[PDB]
Amino acid sequence: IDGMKLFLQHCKTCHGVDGNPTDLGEGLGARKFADAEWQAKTSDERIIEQINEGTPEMMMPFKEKLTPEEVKALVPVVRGFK
Ligand code: HEC
Ligand SMILES: [Zn+2]
Ligand SMILES: [Zn+2]
Ligand SMILES: [Zn+2]
Ligand SMILES: [Zn+2]
Ligand SMILES: [Zn+2]
Ligand SMILES: [Zn+2]
Ligand SMILES: [Zn+2]
Ligand SMILES: [Zn+2]
Ligand SMILES: [Zn+2]
Ligand SMILES: [Zn+2]
Ligand SMILES: [Zn+2]
Repeated sequence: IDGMKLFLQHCKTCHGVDGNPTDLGEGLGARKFADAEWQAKTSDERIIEQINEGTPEMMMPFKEKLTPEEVKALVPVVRGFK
């Protein structure tokens, strides 16, 4: 499982690789991942739940597209470690 490959396939269109939302992402309500305060206050579980369930009118759920292993592999990408 390549976490970054999954991110480029499924997430990049709203959350850019640099840790900054795209124009589309920001319009829907996304904020920066590249933020020390956000990273410090956000648990892995919150990240996993967000990928799994999304947010109505903002982010689609990915639970029916990705396995728990694949969702977990995305955590160190969101964290900025690749
Ligand atoms: C645009 C249609 C999006 C795609 C594709 C992905 N995400 Fe997203 N995400 C989007 C918005 C508008 C928001 C804000 C909504 C909210 O309730 O916070 C988000 C949010 C996140 C978060 C934040 C959770 C938190 O508690 O702050 C994470 C960690 C996140 N999104 C990750 C993520 C991943 C890994 C994706 C690919 C599988 C992905 N998102 C797709 C918009 C969009
Ligand atoms: Zn890679
Ligand atoms: Zn895929
Ligand atoms: Zn997709
Ligand atoms: Zn980002
Ligand atoms: Zn802005
Ligand atoms: Zn900050
Ligand atoms: Zn962690
Ligand atoms: Zn819990
Ligand atoms: Zn709990
Ligand atoms: Zn919750
Ligand atoms: Zn939310």
